[PDB]
Amino acid sequence: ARSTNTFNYATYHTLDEIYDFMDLLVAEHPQLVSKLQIGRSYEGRPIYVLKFSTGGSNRPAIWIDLGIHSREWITQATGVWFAKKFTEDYGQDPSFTAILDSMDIFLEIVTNPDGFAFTHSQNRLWRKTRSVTSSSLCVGVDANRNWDAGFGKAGASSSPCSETYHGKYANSEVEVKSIVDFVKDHGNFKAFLSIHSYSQLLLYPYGYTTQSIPDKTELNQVAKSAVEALKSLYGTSYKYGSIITTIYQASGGSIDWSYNQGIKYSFTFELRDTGRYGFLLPASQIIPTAQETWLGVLTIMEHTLNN
Ligand SMILES: O=C(NO)N[C@H](Cc1ccccc1)C(=O)O
Ligand SMILES: [Zn+2]
Repeated sequence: ARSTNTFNYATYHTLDEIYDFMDLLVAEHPQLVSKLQIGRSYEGRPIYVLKFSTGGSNRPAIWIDLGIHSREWITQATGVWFAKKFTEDYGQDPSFTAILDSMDIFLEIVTNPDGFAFTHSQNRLWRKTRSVTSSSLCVGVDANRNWDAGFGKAGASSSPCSETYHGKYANSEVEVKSIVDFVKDHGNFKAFLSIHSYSQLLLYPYGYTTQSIPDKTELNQVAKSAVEALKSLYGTSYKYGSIITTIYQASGGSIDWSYNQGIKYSFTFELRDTGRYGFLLPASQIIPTAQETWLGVLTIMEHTLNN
């Protein structure tokens, strides 16, 4: 691919192809997109975040991370499509244009690069990071159980070999701490969205406690509107609700942390499908998934802008 216009959005890519894609996009829209490095992975790979902005200084921002669980390939594929979509819709779509004229968007397409490379090289179903534990032969931590929100509590495992191992201590994984520091230093984030797969669900806090959030009524209606918008394209059916009541108890989650930091609009998406293909979703469903997911995400962005 020599231009983001010749890039194949209908197929799965490697880490190098996604990283090259980032530089092409920045070179093509220098006035709108910029690439930031917020840290390095355990194995030394750079951790990139794309910033979409039309100016200003520390404007209210929207955070979107995809691929924290490496085997969920549909998310990184959706992230690349999203990045391109932002550059094409600005100045064409009234709604999105108004959003970008007042807010900045931070997009992290590959949140767990070490795991992503491993899924391409050794094990397609690997989900954790690749950090080495002092006294154990098992590798990795579940990056979505390593956050400082009910850390170490029921809903995660203390065994290094577990698929849901929470780690030695909150923020022990550099891939997580890098996001924590960035968001805290910025201090003006209004929405925080984490993209996962699969099961077709839209969730809001909390996952580690049965306690209801003070903003339940509002987020519940925002979530309802988002799924209605998402379903309008191809009829894909989504369920919504808090993490603990919709799935089960889970500790150390990212949106539980972001919400406790004051970021009101914290949501987690679980994309296609409902089990037919699971994590191995066919390449031919990449674009349809991205297109419908976009409508749901845009709906939450619109709400964030007016409140
Ligand atoms: O199967 C998946 N894919 O994300 N996630 C499950 C359920 C989940 C989703 C979102 C938040 C907390 C818990 C898991 O144990 O990680
Ligand atoms: Zn996941």
